[PDB]
Amino acid sequence: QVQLVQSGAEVKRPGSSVTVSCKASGGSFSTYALSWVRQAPGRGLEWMGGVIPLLTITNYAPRFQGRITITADRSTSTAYLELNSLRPEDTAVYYCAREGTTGWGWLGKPIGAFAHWGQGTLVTVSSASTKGPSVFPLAPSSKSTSGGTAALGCLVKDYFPEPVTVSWNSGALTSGVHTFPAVLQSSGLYSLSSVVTVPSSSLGTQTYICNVNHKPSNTKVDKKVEPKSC
Amino acid sequence: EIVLTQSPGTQSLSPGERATLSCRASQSVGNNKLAWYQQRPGQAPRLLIYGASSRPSGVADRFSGSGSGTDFTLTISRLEPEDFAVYYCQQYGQSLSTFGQGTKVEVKRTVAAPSVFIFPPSDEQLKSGTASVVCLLNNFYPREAKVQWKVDNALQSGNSQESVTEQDSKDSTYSLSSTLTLSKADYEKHKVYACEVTHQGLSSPVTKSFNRGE
Repeated sequence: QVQLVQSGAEVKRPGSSVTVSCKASGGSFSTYALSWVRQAPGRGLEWMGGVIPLLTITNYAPRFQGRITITADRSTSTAYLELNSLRPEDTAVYYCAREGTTGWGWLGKPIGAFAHWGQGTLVTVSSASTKGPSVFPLAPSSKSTSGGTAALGCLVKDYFPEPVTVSWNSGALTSGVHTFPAVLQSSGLYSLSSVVTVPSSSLGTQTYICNVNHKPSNTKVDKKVEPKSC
Repeated sequence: EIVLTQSPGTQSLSPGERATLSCRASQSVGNNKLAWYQQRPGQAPRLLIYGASSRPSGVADRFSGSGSGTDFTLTISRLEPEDFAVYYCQQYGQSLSTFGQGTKVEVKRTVAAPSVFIFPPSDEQLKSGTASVVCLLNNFYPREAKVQWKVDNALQSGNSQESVTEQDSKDSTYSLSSTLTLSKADYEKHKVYACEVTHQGLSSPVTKSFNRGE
């Protein structure tokens, strides 16, 4: 089986250039078309270009024509995507895809369609600096319906870049947990909310701690959420 | 440049039903080189159908493709729970390849009203000069919901951002979070903070509010 392994996430500033690699393992490298597809957050798929390594023939999409460079290195069975003059709208997950085949080796028969995909590579382009989030408590209402259901959570604010993972009580609390997708604020910093609904009867006895993890900034924050002492 | 248009944007069906997705091409797709892809959240796209009708090994038999020229169709004979995702069509008959804008297949369930909650900014955050007010719309269907912020009974606009969760795998509902952001200065300039929620499961708009400092 064909395996495509891409390079790790990248954080770049506007005007710079990034190079994403796609190392192929399994099957045949030289005779099959290797394409690059990107996907902006919450958006659709977008074909950027492709290459057949052995033919050294590259085809680019008109939108990227001039700032994009796709190469295939038969010596390492590795394809490369180079995207220059980066702008904030170049922020996306960049996928490497290879056409599928019926059979093995060079005398394999190509189907054209992308049957093999890499894990993807997040490229974030911004003027912002890497920053861990501030974690503020979304305290349970003092007007919580006695006997019914209460909502609480943590506000994971002002971090860069994506992603952030949030858990509750070190993974012990999973029912009723909603970690929302992050929004990109006008300040260039990301922000998301993680909430959980619990019985109102538990509010004064049970401890609720949200576990916020921001690997890009090596930040790990544990915030305790309790009712406010009004 | 061949433009693919998928339809509908969202397809709301119950499990076990037959889903039919449409891909319309602006011009004829040479040699029927049309492909269908499935993509789940946090995962790379997966090839379902190639050559308009051919299906790779390992792909379920309920997926079938048909059509030619400019009208193609992806057919899921019976919708399994794992089939509810996003589907893309792709033409690769030219050197210049393009995708469709995609079609989301969501689970259709009974209409559910959103449980609304409002959160004042914490004292810790105010200590940093900014104020974020969070309105939570919990577990509702359908996805379409409207959130309006009211500061001293004045409709706000351009100072709030919202995000929606993926459809829940258990109850098939959605959840929305609206965040109103102000400076501590502009936050202390007013007293009443309210979030007004309009939905379909609601006969009348629901308003959750608080007064600053109470």
